Amino acid sequence: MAFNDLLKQVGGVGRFQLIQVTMVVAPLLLMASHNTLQNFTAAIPPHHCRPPANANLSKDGGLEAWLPLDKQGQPESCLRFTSTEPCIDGWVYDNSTFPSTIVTEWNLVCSHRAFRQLAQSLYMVGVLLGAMVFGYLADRLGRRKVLILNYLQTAVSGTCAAYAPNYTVYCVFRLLSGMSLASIAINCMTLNVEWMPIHTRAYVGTLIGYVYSLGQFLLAGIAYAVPHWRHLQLVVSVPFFIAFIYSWFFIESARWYSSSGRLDLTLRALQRVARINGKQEEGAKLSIEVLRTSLQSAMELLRCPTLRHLFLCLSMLWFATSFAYYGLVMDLQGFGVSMYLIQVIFGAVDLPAKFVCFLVINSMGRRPAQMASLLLAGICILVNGIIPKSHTIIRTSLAVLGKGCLASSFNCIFLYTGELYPTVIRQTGLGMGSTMARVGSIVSPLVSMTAEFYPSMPLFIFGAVPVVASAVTALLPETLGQPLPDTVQDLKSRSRG
Amino acid sequence: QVQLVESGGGLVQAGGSLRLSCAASGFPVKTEWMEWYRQAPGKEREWVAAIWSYGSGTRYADSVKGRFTISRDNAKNTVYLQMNSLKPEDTAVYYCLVRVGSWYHGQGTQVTVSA
Repeated sequence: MAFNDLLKQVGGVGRFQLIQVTMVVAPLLLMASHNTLQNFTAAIPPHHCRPPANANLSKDGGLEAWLPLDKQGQPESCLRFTSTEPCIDGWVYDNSTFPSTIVTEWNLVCSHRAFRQLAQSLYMVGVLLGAMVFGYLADRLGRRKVLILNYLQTAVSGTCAAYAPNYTVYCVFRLLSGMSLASIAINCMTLNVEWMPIHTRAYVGTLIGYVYSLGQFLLAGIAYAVPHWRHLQLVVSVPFFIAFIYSWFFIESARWYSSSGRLDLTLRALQRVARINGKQEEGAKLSIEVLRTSLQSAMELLRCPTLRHLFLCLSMLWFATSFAYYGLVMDLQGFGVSMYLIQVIFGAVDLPAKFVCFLVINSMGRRPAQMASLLLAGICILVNGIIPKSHTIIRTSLAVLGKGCLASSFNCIFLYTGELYPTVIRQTGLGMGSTMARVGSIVSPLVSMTAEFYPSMPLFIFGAVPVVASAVTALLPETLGQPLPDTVQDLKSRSRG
Repeated sequence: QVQLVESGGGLVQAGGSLRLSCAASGFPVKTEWMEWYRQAPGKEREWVAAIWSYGSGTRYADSVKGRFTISRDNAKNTVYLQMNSLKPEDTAVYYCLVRVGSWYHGQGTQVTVSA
């Protein structure tokens, strides 16, 4: 007695749905790669002041005479002797490990040390904006035109950021990339959910998680293959161009067409789907009259007191989770092991952690699992930041445990926030939680900016925020009974019980 | 300002013992980088001794480890660089540095090993 009856009537296990959901989720690999790319495209190689050409190195017999040394045994990274004067003839970098990065082209080093993190924060600002406004633009325009526009915008922005004359062009194009990437990330999942029936709901989500992890693998693969940043960004962004090229083959979700007030387009889409699925005979009985007889908010979020407290606590949870996850993910230059190996190890640990938390929530509970993920993650980040830089293998194991914990916390918080809010405002709650996570990813590089006051203080903050979040997460009750609250009044009545 | 008048130079036999001092004023000797550099005649600047504030860390160079040691005196506000087991190639002028970012290169003391 709804569109679902037609969906089973049209299909559900056909070739079209499966091919469309393996063909629209393929670019999520590059979604994850683009999200994390600042690790490989903006790595900081060792550097020092360049001695002026006035002095002759032939009679110097070495470069120690024009370069002070730090406690680590390397030349100073920001300063130069007078015969002391700051780098005024630029810097000198090495090509042993990183042939080129942004901090090599535009010398984003001491007295400009904060600008790489500022570019990352601007990219996350783009993410937040391209979620917040493009959700409304998609609700007003569609879910296929928006997707093709996102593909084109992300490909163009990626290429144009790969060829950036200066730093400001890079920051602006990173903002546009964040716009498009957030829009595609939040639109592909909803299009897949709308088109596919109820049976494979959250099965699509498991597929999305698997694709994200495979993209984490693929980023390290490309980074090993292509180390040059101007080529790495191009290689990671080019397939989005062919994505925009072939994404005209998508079929708009019939649910949105029905919600737009017209059913002729819904009927046409359903007949086309039946045609490709091969069962045209069953879909032939469909008609306009058949469709008609079957297809039949932050204001209140911030007004109601119990809703206010629920939203505040869930907001803090999303904030802390995304904050810590990105602070840990985008800081692996100083982890001893090579970047590619630690990247593939992070991608590897992504899966067993998700399996473990799913088993625990289906066996023990959801709130205890989220607590044990967040607190363990914060403890791991703290003990990672307090351990001296000399240790490498233990630090890397600690970091991979932390990322496993963050992924488990991400899954737990998404499931709990999905099954916690009342059905009246559940979608708005999920959207605002995602917005909170995106502004957390906004603020995390801003916190990492403060490495100048203390080298290990960014890790201190990244680990301290989740601990206080888990400490203040007290009003949220267990949801193992599966009540599925409907209205605010029902939420209040079950709150006491 | 900060003055780093240094004395202790002279003629010492090879392998002899000497305690040169680098007097400081206007700031405690446990706050900044009392480094040391030397110019051998015809050679370039070389790093020999270095300390950091509060004296919990101290690093030397390849030709300096295990043979020479650096000392401090907070009460006298002076840093001392004792010299033992000298070699004929150690003749130089030792420069006292207030900080890694200090333009106050010391006037230097001439140390001779002779025979």
